[PDB]
Amino acid sequence: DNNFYSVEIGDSTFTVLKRYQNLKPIGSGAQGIVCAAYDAILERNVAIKKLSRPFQNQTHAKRAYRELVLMKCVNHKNIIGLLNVFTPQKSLEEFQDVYIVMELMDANLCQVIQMELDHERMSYLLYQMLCGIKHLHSAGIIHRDLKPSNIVVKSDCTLKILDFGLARTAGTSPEVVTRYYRAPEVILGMGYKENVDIWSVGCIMGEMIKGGVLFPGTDHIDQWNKVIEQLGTPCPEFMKKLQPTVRTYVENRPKYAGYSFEKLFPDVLFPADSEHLKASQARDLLSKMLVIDASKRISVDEALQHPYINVWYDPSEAEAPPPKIPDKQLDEREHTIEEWKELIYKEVMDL
Amino acid sequence: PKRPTTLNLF
Ligand SMILES: O=c1c(O)c(-c2ccc(O)c(O)c2)oc2cc(O)c(O)c(O)c12
Ligand SMILES: [Cl-]
Repeated sequence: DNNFYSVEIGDSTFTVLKRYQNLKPIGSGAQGIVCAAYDAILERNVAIKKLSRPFQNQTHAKRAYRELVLMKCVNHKNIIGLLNVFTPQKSLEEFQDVYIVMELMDANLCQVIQMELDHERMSYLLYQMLCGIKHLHSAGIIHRDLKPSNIVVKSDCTLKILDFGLARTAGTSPEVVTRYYRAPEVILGMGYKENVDIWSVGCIMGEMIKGGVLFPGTDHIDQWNKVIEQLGTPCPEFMKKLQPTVRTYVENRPKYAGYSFEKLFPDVLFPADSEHLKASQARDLLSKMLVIDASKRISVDEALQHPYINVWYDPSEAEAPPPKIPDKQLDEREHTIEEWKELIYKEVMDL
Repeated sequence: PKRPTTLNLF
């Protein structure tokens, strides 16, 4: 009706509340499409994600829900804040797309990696990242797909995590997580606990420092090579934990020595060691995150105590009340295209 | 240490 309008950004069309104008494309990730625009009521910048026919496929709606629900009730400063959800269509009958409005940050990490940062800065950004993640973990939620382009920052040096389309509680035994950031657990057939996110975190930090992608595999298999060439070949106890058929390939892979963290990350790559917050001190944290074996790997809580991160520790920011997930809504129960369409509209319709 | 308040995004 008279409350919306439509703009032609590229091929995609944005049918949105009249409140929102001067829209511009910024990104998408892969889970929606995003424009930055000007809220005119509130006279401030926002980000609008469009979700075209989310119900169309079963996976395509799993993500929209996840997102929608999580966005409603998450409450952390290191997580992008929700501003609004809406739909341009008048009732369930003609219902098509959803739009989510949330804060506009200044840029995503991609252009931070190409920077040189001091320890103060970098370690603190990582400390934030951790809190932000910890918040998801404290509800048993796992982000599952942390990456440069899912992390955003502002010029006051603040950081936030976003896109929960893939977020889930723990899983078992179709690769949907992004190649480079895939945990070994994920690469192989294995199930994941939460420290799967710590692997991502390791990948990201390492990247900032490397000024480039850490494990840059050409294909979903090469990506394992990339890991093992680097950090060495898994010890037999890890090898045992594998599915029998893929257990065979991993054993058959060359038995790389894999470089020490000091060669992985030479000093030429770091700035200079102020009041400790050192090359080593970080390197050690890397050396405790990027661990092939998930059970042998550091958790968030621990990552938060680890000296190099610990100097920003704020329990009001660290041990915040966890978000409240409306009761048993996560329970991935696999519904009909029809049931889906309804579920969502009930989450869009709160007013 | 003071937390940073600053990030050069240009
Ligand atoms: O604010 C966002 C944002 O919400 C998103 C965004 C992107 C995808 C999502 O699923 C989501 O929930 C949010 O993306 C970006 C990307 C940028 O480069 C940027 O400067 C931003 O400020 C933002
Ligand atoms: Cl400075």
